[PDB]
Amino acid sequence: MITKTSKNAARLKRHARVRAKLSGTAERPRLNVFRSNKHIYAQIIDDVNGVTLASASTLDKDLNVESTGDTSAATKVGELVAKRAAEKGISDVVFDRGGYLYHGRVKALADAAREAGLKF
Amino acid sequence: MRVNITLACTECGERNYISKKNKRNNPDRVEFKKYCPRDKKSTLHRET
Amino acid sequence: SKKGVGSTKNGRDSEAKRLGAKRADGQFVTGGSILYRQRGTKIYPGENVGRGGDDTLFAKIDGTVKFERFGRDRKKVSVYPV
Amino acid sequence: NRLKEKYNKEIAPALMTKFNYDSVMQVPKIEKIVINMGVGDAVQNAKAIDSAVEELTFIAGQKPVVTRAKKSIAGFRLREGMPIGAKVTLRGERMYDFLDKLISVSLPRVRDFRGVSKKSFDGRGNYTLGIKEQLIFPEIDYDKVTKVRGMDIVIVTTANTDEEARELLTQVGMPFQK
Amino acid sequence: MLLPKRVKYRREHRGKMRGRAKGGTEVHFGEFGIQALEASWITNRQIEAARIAMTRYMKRGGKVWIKIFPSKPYTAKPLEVRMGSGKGAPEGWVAVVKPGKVLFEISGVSEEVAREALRLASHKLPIKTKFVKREEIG
RNA sequence: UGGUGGCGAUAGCGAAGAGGUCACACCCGUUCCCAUACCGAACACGGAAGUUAAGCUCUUCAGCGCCGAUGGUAGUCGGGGGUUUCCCCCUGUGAGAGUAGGACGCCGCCAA
RNA sequence: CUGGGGCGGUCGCCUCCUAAAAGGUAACGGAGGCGCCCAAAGGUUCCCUCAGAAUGGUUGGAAAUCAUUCGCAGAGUGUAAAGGCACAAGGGAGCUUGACUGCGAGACCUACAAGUCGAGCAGGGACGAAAGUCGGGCUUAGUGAUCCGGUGGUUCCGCAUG
RNA sequence: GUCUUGGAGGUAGAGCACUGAUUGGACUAGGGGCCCCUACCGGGUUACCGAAUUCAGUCAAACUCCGAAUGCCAAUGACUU
Repeated sequence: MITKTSKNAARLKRHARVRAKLSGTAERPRLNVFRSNKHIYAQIIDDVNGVTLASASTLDKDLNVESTGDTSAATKVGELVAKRAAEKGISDVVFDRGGYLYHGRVKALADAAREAGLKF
Repeated sequence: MRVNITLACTECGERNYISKKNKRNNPDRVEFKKYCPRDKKSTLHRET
Repeated sequence: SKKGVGSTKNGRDSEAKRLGAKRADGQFVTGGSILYRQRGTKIYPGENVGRGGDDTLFAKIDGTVKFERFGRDRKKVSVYPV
Repeated sequence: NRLKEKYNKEIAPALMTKFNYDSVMQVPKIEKIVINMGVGDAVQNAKAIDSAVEELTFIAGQKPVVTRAKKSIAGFRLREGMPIGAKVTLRGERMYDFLDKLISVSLPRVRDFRGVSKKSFDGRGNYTLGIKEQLIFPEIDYDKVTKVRGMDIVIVTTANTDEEARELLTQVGMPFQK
Repeated sequence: MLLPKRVKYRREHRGKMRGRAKGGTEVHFGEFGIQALEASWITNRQIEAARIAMTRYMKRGGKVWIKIFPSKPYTAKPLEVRMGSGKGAPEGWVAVVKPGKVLFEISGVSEEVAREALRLASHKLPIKTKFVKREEIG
């Protein structure tokens, strides 16, 4: 009877009001987080091209944790994907907050990217 | 009650502004902080 | 003859403040020149156009001026360079 | 957890066997209860809205929220602000001690209590319940205020139709007027 | 005798009547009607001069329809005063009549009653007319 | 199959089935990090018992909303005529509604 | 000013219509308003979405509040019309004072006087993790030359020199 | 200037997508009538008005979901001036 908003449903109404603030690229592709219930991802995307430049996720058979879906050991992907684009060298990227709060352990993904090098 | 009163400096004693404020709604000696060019920084500016 | 009956109650008018397309579709346009005066956002800005305090449209980096459409009935000013 | 262990052991499969659903989790429950004062001091001239705080926190220790008037009224008092009545929209496990204080404890402290509200459902599943007395709830002190108010308590179900919800509440065991 | 209840404005432009009407060039509710032939303003009193002088001749008759309705205030400055100085007093009401618009509809009536009950209202209306009946396709 | 994009509701409302190991989900708890004008509904956190029910995907429908003509007309530039509150031709444009019809999506990138 | 003048009424500013699909475009033509208000009704971070309707309830009433669906907007958007706005410029929190000094490439408008928009630079900030935004209120009204005196500051002049 | 092409703007027309105004029919929340009773709860009669809602159908300078004809702003290809 009580109709609820899904945590994916209204989240992309909070995500697009970040998408009206940033340009995707500027030799600096945008970088979003996807916080599911089980395991949490990271892609490096840029408008105009829509090219996912380099990516990985917590779902990765290489470099498992193996606690898999908990605190900042699951932000090794925040450490990995910044090290993954480090061989592309690109860049001091733009960071999407998705539709989540930049709070930790969503912040801790992008925390792991900065001492992995990338300036944001 | 709306009266336009300058907001003078405290580092140098220098008026430098005009602000709109209300005699009833803001009865205190009101204070903001702004930029005095003769003091070159952020500066305590009370009403005068 | 005549009786003196008035009056009209409605004589007043504002100063006519101007709007409309100040440039065309295909103009070279210097930096910071006003493309299109608006009361509100009757047309939105796109590439290399800002928005004024009067919500006006003015081009930052020079080049051509294209009036476009969002979809379905909503226009969009973008500036493309040479 | 005495009501909470009641339906988590028997009641939810009892409706499944009464009439079917797929997915045994598809069963209506207790969702949320919104207690109300609605008072507004009658009419703002007490001035103690906040008298309704002390009267309400001992139904359950949930901190309440005074409901602010979202409209200006031409026939009474007042324009917006100056809130009208308190509210606890309680949930969870404190939910399942509020109702154990209702059925076998405080609902017989309604004086002429036999059974009630044949038609007070909202048509599609909510259960409304007006309350006219306040010696009812147990941790209310008779040494205290001795002033008379009224209440609503709005029990919310999960079922699409109150068909399924009314038969749920009878498996809960709610005394209705028959 | 009809008037609009509460109009958005009390003094209005006079318009320019030309061409065929936007719609209602075809009697469709009842059986027989009059279709006008010229462009004119028809005042309030003339539809009052119609709904009376048809029910003279329609002693036991059907319902009389009127598809016209007045909404335009024809406007007079008070007489024997100079030009200008404000737009005048709203003198009453006046309807919009393009040519070609079927004015009335009359039902429950045969041919021969409708050729005189509808004729005599056309002597009161200031426009040359023609009788118009229905048609199926359809 | 999921995630992110780009394209005008031809992308949508609505009706109906089907899917869940993996993924997205609900779900479970609140000691933590952090939230409620109060409250683990939400927001945050860590976990895996239960689930296709809802979300979401696919599939059928054209009830609605949408797209959308051709022809023909209203209107009209430009001449020319009149019985001149208006009307008539000629040349060229051509609506709006309706309608024949389309459509309840394509095109990517990454990840399994 | 004027459909001779007088009496009446108006003199300036913002919005609409008349305005003829750029933009202006008149009359004693048709409507409203404006000589303010907000220390936050400003800036920013981050949330959320209306009005009305039905269904049932506490004194509860045609309506204050409270719950479930409807509800693309019929709500609000300080004040009044036009445009615009839900990804919000609409509501709610927190931190605040950018309601900023020196500017300003360039444009708009136009007799001039005026008026308007500004990308970008430096000085220092505010909010924000950053990205970044910020030179007042969604826009358009709410204001008036010069002369004359007063107040604060002046590594300016000073009537032979100080 | 003339042809091609790109546009901005909501007019004339139209139509009702809203702001209004409106014809007629179904639908009838409410009301009145008339009685019963109301000492009170209430009920029945309507060829009595009637809000919504709905089937059609009219009309707007301060109504537009739609939108012409020209007209203005320019481009780059010319062909004259």
